[PDB]
Amino acid sequence: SMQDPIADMLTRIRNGQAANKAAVTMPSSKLKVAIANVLKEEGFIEDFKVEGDTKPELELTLKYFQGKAVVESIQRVSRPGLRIYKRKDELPKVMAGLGIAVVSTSKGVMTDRAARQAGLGGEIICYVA
Amino acid sequence: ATVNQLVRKPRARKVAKSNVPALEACPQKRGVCTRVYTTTPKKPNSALRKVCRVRLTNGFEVTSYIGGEGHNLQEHSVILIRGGRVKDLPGVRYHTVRGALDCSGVKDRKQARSKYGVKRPKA
Amino acid sequence: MVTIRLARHGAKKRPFYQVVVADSRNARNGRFIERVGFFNPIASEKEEGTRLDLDRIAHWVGQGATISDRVAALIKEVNKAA
Amino acid sequence: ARYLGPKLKLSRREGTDLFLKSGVRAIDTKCKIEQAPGQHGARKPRLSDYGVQLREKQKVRRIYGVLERQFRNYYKEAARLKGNTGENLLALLEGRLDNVVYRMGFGATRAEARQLVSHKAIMVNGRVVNIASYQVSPNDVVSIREKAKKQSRVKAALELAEQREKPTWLEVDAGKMEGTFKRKPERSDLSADINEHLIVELYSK
Amino acid sequence: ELQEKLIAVNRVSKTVKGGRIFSFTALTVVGDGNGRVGFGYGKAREVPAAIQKAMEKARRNMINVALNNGTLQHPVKGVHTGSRVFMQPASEGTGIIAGGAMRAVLEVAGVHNVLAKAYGSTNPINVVRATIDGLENMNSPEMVAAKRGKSVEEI
Amino acid sequence: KIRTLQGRVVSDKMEKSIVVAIERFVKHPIYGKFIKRTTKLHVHDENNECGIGDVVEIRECRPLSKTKSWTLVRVVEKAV
RNA sequence: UUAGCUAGUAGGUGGGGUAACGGCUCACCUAGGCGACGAUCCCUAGCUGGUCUGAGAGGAUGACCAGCCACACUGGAACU
RNA sequence: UACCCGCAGAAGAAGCACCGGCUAACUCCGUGCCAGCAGCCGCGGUAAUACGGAGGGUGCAAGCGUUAAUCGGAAUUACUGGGCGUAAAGCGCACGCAGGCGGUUUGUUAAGUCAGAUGUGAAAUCCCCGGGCUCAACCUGGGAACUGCAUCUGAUACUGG
Ligand SMILES: [K+]
Ligand SMILES: [K+]
Ligand SMILES: [K+]
Ligand SMILES: [Mg+2]
Ligand SMILES: [Mg+2]
Ligand SMILES: [Mg+2]
Ligand SMILES: [Mg+2]
Ligand SMILES: [Mg+2]
Ligand SMILES: [Mg+2]
Ligand SMILES: [Mg+2]
Ligand SMILES: [Mg+2]
Ligand SMILES: [Mg+2]
Ligand SMILES: [Mg+2]
Ligand SMILES: [Mg+2]
Ligand SMILES: [Mg+2]
Ligand SMILES: [Mg+2]
Ligand SMILES: [Mg+2]
Ligand SMILES: [Mg+2]
Ligand SMILES: [Mg+2]
Ligand SMILES: [Mg+2]
Ligand SMILES: [Mg+2]
Ligand SMILES: [Mg+2]
Ligand SMILES: [Mg+2]
Ligand SMILES: [Mg+2]
Ligand SMILES: [Mg+2]
Repeated sequence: SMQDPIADMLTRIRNGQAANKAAVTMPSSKLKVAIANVLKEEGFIEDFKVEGDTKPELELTLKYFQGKAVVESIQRVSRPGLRIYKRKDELPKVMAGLGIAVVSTSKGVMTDRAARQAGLGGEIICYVA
Repeated sequence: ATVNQLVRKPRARKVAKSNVPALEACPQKRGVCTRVYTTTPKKPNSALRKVCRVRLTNGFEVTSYIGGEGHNLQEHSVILIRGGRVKDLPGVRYHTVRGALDCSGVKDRKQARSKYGVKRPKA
Repeated sequence: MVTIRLARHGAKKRPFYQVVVADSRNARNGRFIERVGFFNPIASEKEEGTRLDLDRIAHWVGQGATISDRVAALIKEVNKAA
Repeated sequence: ARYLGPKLKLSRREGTDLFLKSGVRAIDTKCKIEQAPGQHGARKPRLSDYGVQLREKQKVRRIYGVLERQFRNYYKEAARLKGNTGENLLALLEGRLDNVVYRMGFGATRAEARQLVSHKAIMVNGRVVNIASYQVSPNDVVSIREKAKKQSRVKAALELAEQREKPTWLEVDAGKMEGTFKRKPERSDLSADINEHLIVELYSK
Repeated sequence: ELQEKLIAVNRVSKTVKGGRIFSFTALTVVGDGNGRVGFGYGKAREVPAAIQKAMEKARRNMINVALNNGTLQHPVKGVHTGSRVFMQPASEGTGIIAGGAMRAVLEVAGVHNVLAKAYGSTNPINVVRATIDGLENMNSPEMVAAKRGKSVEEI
Repeated sequence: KIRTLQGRVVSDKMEKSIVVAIERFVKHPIYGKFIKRTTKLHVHDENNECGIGDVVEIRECRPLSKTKSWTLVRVVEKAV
């Protein structure tokens, strides 16, 4: 059964961008909206939208540069079978700092760069290259 | 594989067994020659190779190779043995140390002498 | 009882001594409660041949520690130099 | 402790001047320098990469006169010290008292300088020292002790060192038989003919 | 300009009605330093002919890699067939910590400081493939910024 | 201010005594999965007031029997 | 290729005992208590700071030095 | 005693293992699947760089080899960091208890998680910066570390209740 809708979102991104999809649609969720917001701020996607009242869909508009995927890779790290948390002094650097890690800190979902500046740890959701 | 399976049963580390069990992790052992005889090797070689059956002080009995040209060993002779198999003699897992206890060194050898137990030519 | 004494921590024919607080029943080099300083019999005249925390020594004496004869001599020496 | 065999055979095997003789005469008049030793030495080999690395390790040892155990200790310390392991290693090898004595010019050869040291003829910073591996340090004075200045050997050695290239990091006053570290040596000054990086490769395996 | 390396020579053979024909293959690499490299695999019935074919193949088939002042931009994982290669940038004076087949490629690329490890098959051909694949994937801050539209101050 | 544990009653059939299960989540030392671990305490239950499945707060005290070295501070929730 | 173990056994009340809390011990009462998060049984073994190896995570180990524990021909007991 | 001075005379002081490939170093003479060699591949049946000797090397050095034993290389028990169509590996199929896992929204808690503070983490050993032995090995001052444990006071995104 569906037990990790975040890995579902990330896989929809990966597959749609490998298929050169213009946009992808998935079931919406607060955490999905937060993660999409972080990705838009870091520029990995063009836009996102939420639509409908009883069963809200979330749409992401994918981004391509010189005919190729802007998202190089997108990888779930914390997962239901094995949760991963890091202290402030242990937050990972993805691609030596060219990529991002998304961290659910106590102050909310943010990049690892932001979390280091705030001095926080948190649950590490995914890596994005 | 699955982490829950590992938590239920950890990775069983293999154990590598010693090739020289009768040596009991000793570097050498003393023993008494109960029989001294010769055997053909296996293919492709041909020879008559010199071997002895030795009861060790710990009561193991082993077959041991007698290296170098000619030897003075006989039944009831007491010798020191070390590890190292001979290949082409299946089951000969040990070497007799030349120049120890009853085992003479090789008489006329002049090179690699310290492997075969023979002393410096003084002149 | 509690005592303040030297512990030999050096090399053959090259002595060096820590100044340590110990239960007198403990071995010379064994268990000790606190380390208080050091003394070197063969330090150069250019070199710090002795150091003590005289304040913590005074604290331990307030608690009833027994100072060793050589440690007492060293304390008199330091308070003569200082 | 020391290599005591035919010294110039070493230069033949390395195919180059190892400075093992004082230079009163060119070595090609004293040996067939271009040809490796022994009866088979005419057949020049195709060295493997391991052979090349080994041959450089050997060359550097065989110039400075250091056996493998001490040379590996130098390597481990140079690998602990900051900066380039190879530059550090060469700085250490150049800091030896016998080497400093040779560079200063009092010994006509490194082995002659090693005698002068070992026989308690050398003083450093005003003190007698007779340990060849003694590490000299900046601003140290080195001098001949006054009972030794009578030896002809040092005079002839000085009359040869005047022909060699002058070191930049040392200073010597030959007429007084004293000198000083003005600087430590640096990779700029030591001969580019030493492939320090092959030494690093060989011990870092 | 070009530096050249010979990585391997291998004697392969074809069986025929009369017996065996032996042929030589040579694997070589060339590069400008400065992050341009190519590899060439040649075949001939003679060793020097194989080497010359390899060099001629390696002068074309040549790629650019965005080196970071003589080290890598970031760690990279390359894979080809059975050969997996991990590479990581290193501080100055580290040198090339690599095996021979990778050391040749990284030397002719001019990557002075690297840590590298081969895993799985060490077969030189596929190792060279995997290393070139990894270096080809590596990307640099300026074009990452161009993709994401940020200024390079984002670094 | 008392250093205190909270757990659930898993047996009440003893006199003046209960068995309390303390349930803790702990990161597995090697594999990093968070595992539930249980520890059972024998606790002084004066008046025999607690019952099965109650959630109860307890504290360390002097030895009271061969097994008992813990005493009930209070019930915090009750079953059914 | 050890699944059931335990009857002072688990708890309670009241005497006794200890420097002291306690089945520590005794009379009576309740009938429990432990165990697949491995009880019971078998084999092996002093423990730790540390040591060796390793990029690290780990793996092996516990000679010298320091801390704790146990023992003193074998098996018991008490005295001061 | 350490240290120093004086005196005679090169005088009193170099071995061990390797040289077919891996792996630096090779040519004669014995001998003929014999005698022997070997860590793995493997050498010898009359032209042996592989056995034994000699002359040449090469490598270590008051040491050199050989045996035993641990970690590495071994990503070859794979947590970091592996596999299961044919190479070893999907139970013959299914149901299902304990166990692991859980769509979405609001409130609450603050167990997991995160932050701060305090105590503790014996000295030695291990790292860094400096002293002393004629250098070194040794000894030693100060620092860092002691990747942890525990108790308070905060945060509530996620997970659990
Ligand atoms: K009682
Ligand atoms: K009892
Ligand atoms: K795994
Ligand atoms: Mg045959
Ligand atoms: Mg020595
Ligand atoms: Mg393999
Ligand atoms: Mg008593
Ligand atoms: Mg025992
Ligand atoms: Mg490893
Ligand atoms: Mg280490
Ligand atoms: Mg002992
Ligand atoms: Mg006895
Ligand atoms: Mg060989
Ligand atoms: Mg012949
Ligand atoms: Mg191994
Ligand atoms: Mg491993
Ligand atoms: Mg496999
Ligand atoms: Mg089959
Ligand atoms: Mg199969
Ligand atoms: Mg099936
Ligand atoms: Mg089913
Ligand atoms: Mg179930
Ligand atoms: Mg269930
Ligand atoms: Mg949920
Ligand atoms: Mg909490």
